Amino acid sequence: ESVTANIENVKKVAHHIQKLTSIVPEIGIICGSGLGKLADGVKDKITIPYTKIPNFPQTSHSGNLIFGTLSGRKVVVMQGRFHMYEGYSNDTVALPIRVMKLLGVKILMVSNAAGGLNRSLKLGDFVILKDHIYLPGLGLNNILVGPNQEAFGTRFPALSNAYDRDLRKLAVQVAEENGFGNLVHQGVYVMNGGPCYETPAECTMLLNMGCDVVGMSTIPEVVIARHCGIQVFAVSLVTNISVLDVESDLKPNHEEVLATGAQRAELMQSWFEKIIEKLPKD
Amino acid sequence: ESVTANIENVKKVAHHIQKLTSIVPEIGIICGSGLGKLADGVKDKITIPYTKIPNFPQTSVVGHSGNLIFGTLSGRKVVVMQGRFHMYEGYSNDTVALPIRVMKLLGVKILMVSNAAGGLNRSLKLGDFVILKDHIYLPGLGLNNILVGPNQEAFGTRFPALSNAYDRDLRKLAVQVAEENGFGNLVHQGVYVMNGGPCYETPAECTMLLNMGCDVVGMSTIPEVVIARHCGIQVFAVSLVTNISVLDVESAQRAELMQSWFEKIIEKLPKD
Amino acid sequence: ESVTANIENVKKVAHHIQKLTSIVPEIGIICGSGLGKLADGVKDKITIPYTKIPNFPQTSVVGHSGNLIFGTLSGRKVVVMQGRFHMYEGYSNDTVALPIRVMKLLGVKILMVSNAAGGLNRSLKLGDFVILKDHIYLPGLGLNNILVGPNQEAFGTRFPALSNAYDRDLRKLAVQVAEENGFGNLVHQGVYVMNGGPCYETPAECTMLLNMGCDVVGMSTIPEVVIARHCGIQVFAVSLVTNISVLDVESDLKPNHEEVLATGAQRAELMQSWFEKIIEKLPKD
Repeated sequence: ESVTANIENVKKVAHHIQKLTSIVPEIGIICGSGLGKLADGVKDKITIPYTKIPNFPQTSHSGNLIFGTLSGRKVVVMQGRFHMYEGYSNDTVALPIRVMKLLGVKILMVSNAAGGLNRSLKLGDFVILKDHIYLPGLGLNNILVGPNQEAFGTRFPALSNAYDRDLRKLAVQVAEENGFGNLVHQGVYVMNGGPCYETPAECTMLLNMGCDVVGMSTIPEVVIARHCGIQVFAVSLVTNISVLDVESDLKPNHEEVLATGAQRAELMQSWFEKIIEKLPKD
Repeated sequence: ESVTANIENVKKVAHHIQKLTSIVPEIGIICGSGLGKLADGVKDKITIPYTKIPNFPQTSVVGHSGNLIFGTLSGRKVVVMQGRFHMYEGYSNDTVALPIRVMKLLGVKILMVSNAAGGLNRSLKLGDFVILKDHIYLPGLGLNNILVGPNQEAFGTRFPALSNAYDRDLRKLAVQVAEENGFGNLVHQGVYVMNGGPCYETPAECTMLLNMGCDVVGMSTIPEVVIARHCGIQVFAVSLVTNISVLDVESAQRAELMQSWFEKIIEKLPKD
Repeated sequence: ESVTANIENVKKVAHHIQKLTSIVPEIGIICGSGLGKLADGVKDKITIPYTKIPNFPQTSVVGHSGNLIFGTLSGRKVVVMQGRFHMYEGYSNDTVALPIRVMKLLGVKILMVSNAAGGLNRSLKLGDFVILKDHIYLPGLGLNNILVGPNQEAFGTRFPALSNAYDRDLRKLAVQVAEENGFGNLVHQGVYVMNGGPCYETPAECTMLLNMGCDVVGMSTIPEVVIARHCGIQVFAVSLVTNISVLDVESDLKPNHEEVLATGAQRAELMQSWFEKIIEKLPKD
């Protein structure tokens, strides 16, 4: 039912947005866990409901595309994201990222909620993604399956420096200088399609594969971003500590997941704002 | 593919079955290996073909139609699925989920499932019973989880935990019954990994799966278990080792016993 | 999903091909990486564009349709697929399966396949030939096995075993031919793992796959092999190591498809020679 994320359709969506706003964003932000309040901090802003943009995908009140300034820099913010466990298509998830590219986005910043596999992690820690394992992608559910859209990128994109090392370095430096570097780690994120939380046996396997955190999002958007030459910064908020033991009473509870996210939200938002402030300006 | 497994479609299918039978089942049973057994011993049985229920999914020909048998086993009301829906056959998520959600509406509190599996754990022999204490849902991790799509909130939550998925008290009781009846030497516990199939696993795949922490591998069960736990049905599951896996490229009978095991477990189950 | 690879449709395609050629192929060959020139050197060749065969699947290289090539190679009757069907392009299971099932009805007894792969095994070098002795079908272990759906009983059984999928006698012959002709040092045997693709593998993914016991990684071949084994065609498959997998993110080395193509172009002469000399010594005839 969704529109193909080709150059024709993506240009149509982008042109419609360009009539509603003159703001040319250079940073795109996808609000996951810990970024529920990010839209508040955006100054001189214009909120465009997804329902008001023809052929743009719809998610829930409607999601919004928010243009404005954050730490003196032009941004576009997705409030409302598209998870594959909801039944959305590859084209649906890809289109907004490709729209970002045509609008002028050079850097994508994204947060998500994740289970902490690594035993040294604490609840509410930040794990900057330095790499990923795209289990769906290895198993023939990669977002790029189908004809390649050459206007955007190449058939066989490499993912060697997917999580830009310079952005990771800066994020770590900002954290350390503002007194919460002890909460910040870097690690490998593995995608579980979802929507089930991971069993103890699954978590144990994933930890032994060299995974630090597990979640149900983000990798698809990262692949599309890298495919079209957008630099990527991504960070997992550890919203549950994974249970590896089948005889343990401990278990992931979604309300506790949301509570951890909201508790850390002011800090995560402050962190993002202070990273954007320090980004090189040309 | 078929009808959506939402609260209205599942309500309609359950309501028709309740006109064809007065038995309110407390235990659901899916026969994977011991099909010819277990469905015989049910006292006062009521064989209800899948074709006699509209919107209930139908097996693909083969000269053997599926049946939903109601009755009593060891002093308890039960409903037995004779004819499963496997993902390798091409059935949709809703098709596999619907029967389990019908069981919930019919009154089922415990689902007992058996299947055929390849042994990965090196201590296993052919004919061994392996009670599942956990699983690895490879298709689920790779974006083919049965719950993908809009959540039916009337059955369960968006993000179900799979803690104590294989109820530890039911496993404890199943072990007690086996050892009390002489065949405790056959019974193991372990992790079941789902291979979507329908190919049997290569030696290299078997080696990888073994090293992932998996004891047995098969092509069914996990999807139903996930739907069962989503809607709050307790699960007991057992694999019969029907093939021992070869690990390197260089290198029926238990139907009556597993039937007896299941009958005697139900005997000792606590009743509300 | 296109036309079903059932007995009726497959027969219709096979009969259309048999009107265009009098060559009854004994050996099928899918030209992957390194086999561009092998197709070129088929003797007395009849070339049939895929466009000219009703209900045969369509694939192009920037507009130019692939070809089915009939002829001989070292005196043995062959059918060569010049142009193949990768699942990352969005082709259905039936589309990938149909050509192989057509080969079965045409008379094919052995399928030979090459491909491009990343070298996970740390002893491998760029340009090495890795004969497949086993595989790990990650899409298959998920719910994307090429045989998912109603089984076409005409071609094979519901649950095919893959125990000797990569025929051990064909592997032994291939090694012997390499040894006797002075390039045995380039020839290895290993486990191939399918990444659905089309993204190259991340460092973390490669590390995981290596620790699973995988020697090379690629985005093709296993679906065809499964269909071949399902209908009883013996299989010989070889990966050309076209990239060395990077296992650490802290490294500027990356997989680029141009150098992958350069490795295939440079080893094509030797791989062609290898396949011709294997075919010369195959059993039955």
